[PDB]
Amino acid sequence: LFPPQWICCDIRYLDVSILGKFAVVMADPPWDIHPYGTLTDDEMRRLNIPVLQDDGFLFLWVTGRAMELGRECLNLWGYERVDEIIWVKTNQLQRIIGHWLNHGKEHCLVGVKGNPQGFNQGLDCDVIVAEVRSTSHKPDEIYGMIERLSPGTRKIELFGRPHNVQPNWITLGNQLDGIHLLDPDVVARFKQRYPDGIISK
Amino acid sequence: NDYCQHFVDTGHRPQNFIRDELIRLKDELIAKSNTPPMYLQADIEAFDIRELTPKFDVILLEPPLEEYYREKCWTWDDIMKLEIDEIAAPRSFIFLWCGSGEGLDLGRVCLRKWGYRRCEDICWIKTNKNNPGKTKTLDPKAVFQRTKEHCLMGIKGTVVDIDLIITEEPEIGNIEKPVEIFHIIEHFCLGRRRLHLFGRDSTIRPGWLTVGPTLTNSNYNAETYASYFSAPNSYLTGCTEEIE
Ligand SMILES: CC1(C)CCN(Cc2ccc(C(=O)NC[C@]3(O)CCCN(c4cc(NCc5ccccc5)ncn4)C3)cc2)CC1
Repeated sequence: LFPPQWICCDIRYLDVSILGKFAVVMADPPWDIHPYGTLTDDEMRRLNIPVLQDDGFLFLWVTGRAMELGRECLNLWGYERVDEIIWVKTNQLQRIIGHWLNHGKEHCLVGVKGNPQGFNQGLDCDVIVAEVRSTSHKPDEIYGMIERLSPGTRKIELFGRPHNVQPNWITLGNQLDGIHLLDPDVVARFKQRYPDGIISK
Repeated sequence: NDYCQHFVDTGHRPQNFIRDELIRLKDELIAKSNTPPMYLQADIEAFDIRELTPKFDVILLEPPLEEYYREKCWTWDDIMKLEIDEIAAPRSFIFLWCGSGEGLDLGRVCLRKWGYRRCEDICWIKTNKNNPGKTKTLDPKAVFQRTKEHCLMGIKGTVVDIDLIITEEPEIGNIEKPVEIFHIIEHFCLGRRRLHLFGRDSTIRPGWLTVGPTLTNSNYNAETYASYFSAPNSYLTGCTEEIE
């Protein structure tokens, strides 16, 4: 269970019912806002997010018109938006790095489903100040806030890249290197669902 | 390194560690172009908004939300029922202070209801350099300490600064928003008919019509106000020289 796990896959076609239930879901979708790997608005609506959690939180990165489309998806999938994290993007000297204003931040919606119990709400605040890395690399600080919020629990990241794999997390994305599963329950259900190790439409 | 961890360790918000050409000739033009300040005490709930003429190029809307008071507020029920589309010009802009809770969603519902699309999300980030100790009382639904507020910008019709304002968190019971929002708005050069709904004596500003329930005095006259924009000044941006 505990060490990093991941599945190289097309998230549109993976049967996510094999993965079980998660205290936290995080997604950084390739929204159709203006690209290879883009999902249309309908594909995002149809993602089977609802099977992934009974009680917990969803972290959904949004930009441009996905500020509104992500809210639509959040509600369609069964969540209520209860917070919004902004990451203020800095250089190495802590200076700050949409056609009306220059953009100093990225947004991450925070949704809740059910009635999560035993989370450490209010330990962190809703502003991240962290350095920009490569194009579209989210700050690692978010994993720390999520771990302090829900220590030790199972988490799943959608549309992650190899540098996103973390202990306690299962990472899904089509640029990951193969399949690396260690949780025996997930291994069992994966082999039954995918006896030949292939994930097709 | 990790300012989030540092906030957990010390109570200093991450924004406490953010560090900081001639855009002043433009500010001078804005100043020469501005109309006299005009202002009207009005109970907006009981007020027929349509008596405010002419149609506005820019509307700044600052309804007093209950969440601003941790020491008469407007609910999003009340705010949604305002008839803002009846006074907005067919090409115009709106800046709606939404707070940090359900207003981030219901403010977007309002924008769409009045015929706008959101084109920017302006975040007022509050530092706590002078009170690292003072923790926050959390809204029941909140997952994190809320240390910012959002002002949504919307556009209707056909068609510099950063989308961040950073200031120290005001004293408790001070509901005032950073004056920097006016600077951002005026630097867009969107026209000269500018309305600030739920403004106060303390926010009255050249170039703006201020309408609100707590104003102590009024000088608004619809005919006088319209005369500021009659030919040849009808389509000035507020960033150009006055017409001789
Ligand atoms: C700064 C931010 C916080 C971070 C960046 N964000 C935007 C963002 C940009 C890039 C990636 C990224 O690189 N993510 C890895 C990927 O592999 C990339 C490719 C599609 N992607 C898929 C796509 C998929 N099915 C769809 C599909 C469609 C056509 C052909 C094949 C597959 N299934 C699994 N993963 C996932 C992620 C987010 C902004 C804010």
